[PDB]
Amino acid sequence: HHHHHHMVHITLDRNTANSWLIISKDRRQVRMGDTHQNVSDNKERFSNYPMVLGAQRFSSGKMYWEVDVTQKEAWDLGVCRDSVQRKGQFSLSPENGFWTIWLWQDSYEAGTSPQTTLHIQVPPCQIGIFVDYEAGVVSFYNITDHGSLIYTFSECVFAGPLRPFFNVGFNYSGGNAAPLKLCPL
Ligand SMILES: CC(=O)Nc1cc2c(cc1C)OCO2
Repeated sequence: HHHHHHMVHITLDRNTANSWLIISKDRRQVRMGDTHQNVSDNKERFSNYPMVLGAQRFSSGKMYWEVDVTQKEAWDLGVCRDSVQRKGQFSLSPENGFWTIWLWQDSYEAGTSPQTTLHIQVPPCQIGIFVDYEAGVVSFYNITDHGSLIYTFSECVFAGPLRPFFNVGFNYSGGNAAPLKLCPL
């Protein structure tokens, strides 16, 4: 791919974070804490899952960023509508305003309804995410494997401004403590 030149500097929005997340000073890394992180509740925070949004909102153009997933056992990545549900239980699907992929139990899947099996020969340590707003495209790239395509959502109906979307996952196993990190341009 030749999407690198639409690179955008993403930062995480503390106010949207689940109350157990720890966001670094530079707003470029996030991990699961072992307890509540001593913040007040607000209507933006994801209540049920270890999720956080990027601060940036996109309503036009082409955007590209990269995320480090080294040593994680579980995570979700992609984009979502600014108006997605924050409270209670929900699935990740385009009908609910999400365009995502994930790792779970040693398998990679795209967040379609129902979910789609991904075919990845080289487990990724860094994921590239490309959004073309006007074309209605969200694509995922395996940076560890020379940028190979992972998945393309096409005919997307965004229906609003988009935000970068992250889920660090639970750490029930003791093997999923590692952070998600936004990689340098
Ligand atoms: C209905 C359902 O299983 N939802 C869900 C469960 C999760 C999660 C994210 C989502 C969307 O992060 C870890 O546990």
